[PDB]
Amino acid sequence: TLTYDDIVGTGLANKCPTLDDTARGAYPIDSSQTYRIARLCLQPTTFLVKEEPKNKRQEAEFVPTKLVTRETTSLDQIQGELKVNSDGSLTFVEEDGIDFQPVTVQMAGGERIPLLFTVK
Amino acid sequence: GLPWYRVHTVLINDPGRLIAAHLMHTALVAGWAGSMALYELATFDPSDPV
Ligand code: CLA
Ligand code: CLA
Ligand code: CLA
Ligand code: CLA
Ligand code: CLA
Ligand SMILES: CC1=C(/C=C/C(C)=C/C=C/C(C)=C/C=C/C=C(C)/C=C/C=C(C)/C=C/C2=C(C)CCCC2(C)C)C(C)(C)CCC1
Ligand SMILES: CC1=C(/C=C/C(C)=C/C=C/C(C)=C/C=C/C=C(C)/C=C/C=C(C)/C=C/C2=C(C)CCCC2(C)C)C(C)(C)CCC1
Ligand SMILES: [Ca+2]
Repeated sequence: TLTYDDIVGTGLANKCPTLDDTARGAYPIDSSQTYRIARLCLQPTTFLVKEEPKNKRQEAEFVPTKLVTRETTSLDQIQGELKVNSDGSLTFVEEDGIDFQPVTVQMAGGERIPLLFTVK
Repeated sequence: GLPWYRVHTVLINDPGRLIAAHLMHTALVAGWAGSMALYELATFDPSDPV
């Protein structure tokens, strides 16, 4: 573990935790014991912006973009119940947390594309 | 003295100022090139090469 001071200014704070190459096991679900997610976290790596095919509809694809803002992208502290379903499936239901971050990215032309990257 | 259309004859045998002259010329032609570019970059639309 590292203290606040051990992260400040490094950019590490905008990074969701990681598991080692080992941890590739499996977690059990009692299906008779409620479960929740104590901490969901999402860290962006790429932001692609589908381009408008001009008038000539020719099918459009997503294109990479430069992150004009900085390392403020990550969503963290997400939380909610991970209820087990009748059919034996699992559904997560978020309650609260830093569930959104305003991101701004530039493109080929120079156009800034602001979005509200979220999972509310 | 010299007619207007002859003012540049003042260099016919002054290798120094003749070089000074062609240097200024080259400067203008290089200058134009640089700035004519910027004009195109400020108005050219890359949105569609087709
Ligand atoms: C082998 C030696 C040599 C070399 C390499 C040159 C080279 C050049 N001479 Mg030149 N010259 C020489 C001997 C030489 N001369 C002799 C013995 C005489 C008789 C005295 C002349 C008389 C002469 C005249 C009368 C003229 C030239 C011009 C030119 C230039 C025409 C191209 C240009 O303008 O580029 C410009 C674009 C470039 C890409 C920039 C190149 C500049 C370089 C990189 C900087 C060099 C810095 C250095 C300290 C100064 C030396 C300059 C030159 C003497 C090498 C060119 C750089 C013409 C000129 O000066 O036009 C402006 C010109 O009118 N020369
Ligand atoms: C290779 C390029 C070149 C060069 C270096 C020269 C150089 C020279 N010419 Mg000349 N000349 C050229 C091409 C060139 N000429 C061409 C193509 C023509 C036919 C159109 C002439 C016709 C010509 C005549 C009829 C005479 C000269 C004369 C002279 C000498 C005196 C210049 C003078 O004082 O003008 C003075 C210049 C001004 C005060 C007036 C310029 C106004 C111009 C017309 C308006 C346009 C300006 C604009 C920026 C030009 C754009 C350049 C364009 C090519 C991109 C000088 C040695 C004179 C000489 O022999 O004296 C005894 C002379 O009588 N030239
Ligand atoms: C390649 C460009 C060039 C160069 C290197 C020279 C170089 C020279 N000229 Mg010259 N000249 C040029 C173009 C050029 N001229 C043009 C286009 C004209 C008018 C047609 C003249 C008219 C002229 C005269 C009448 C005389 C010279 C003379 C001379 C010599 C002495 C320097 C002098 O006092 O200049 C004089 C300075 C000027 C006339 C230059 C100013 C004019 C320009 C248009 C100003 C540009 C301002 C701005 C950047 C653009 C315009 C703004 C507009 C868009 C609103 C020198 C060798 C003298 C010489 O020794 O003769 C014996 C002389 O008497 N020139
Ligand atoms: C390799 C191509 C080339 C050549 C051969 C020349 C040659 C010449 N340039 Mg030039 N120039 C070039 C490319 C070239 N340029 C480029 C790419 C640029 C950047 C746009 C310039 C910009 C430039 C400037 C700013 C000036 C010159 C001038 C001159 C002349 C100086 C010698 C002289 O005193 O003539 C005496 C003058 C002539 C005999 C006039 C020639 C008539 C031309 C060919 C026709 C165009 C003018 C026309 C009659 C009227 C149109 C006017 C317009 C403004 C509406 C010479 C004829 C200078 C000038 O001419 O001032 C005296 C000058 O000021 N050039
Ligand atoms: C540092 C050196 C340098 C370099 C690398 C460039 C590079 C470039 N310039 Mg450039 N330029 C320079 C100096 C330089 N310039 C200087 C000093 C001037 C002022 C005179 C200019 C003025 C200039 C203009 C006005 C323009 C460029 C342009 C360009 C671009 C297009 C190149 C082109 O197609 O050329 C074309 C090359 C030729 C004209 C062919 C020359 C061959 C001649 C005809 C033969 C000469 C006779 C020869 C002596 C016979 C003996 C040969 C022997 C082997 C048999 C290119 C990026 C263009 C551009 O797109 O704008 C940015 C453009 O419009 N330049
Ligand atoms: C000094 C210096 C500098 C700066 C520089 C600069 C900024 C420059 C600019 C330059 C420029 C910016 C130039 C320009 C030029 C232009 C020109 C030279 C033009 C010309 C034109 C013409 C001549 C035209 C004509 C015509 C007309 C008008 C119409 C009819 C047709 C024709 C085409 C004929 C620096 C900082 C780098 C550093 C070092 C020092
Ligand atoms: C003072 C000083 C100095 C400096 C000096 C110098 C170096 C100057 C220069 C100057 C210069 C060098 C200037 C220039 C000018 C220019 C001009 C005046 C231009 C004009 C142009 C134009 C007008 C353009 C046009 C166009 C258009 C419109 C579009 C098309 C294209 C083109 C671009 C052509 C020093 C450093 C010593 C130090 C101290 C201070
Ligand atoms: Ca667009």
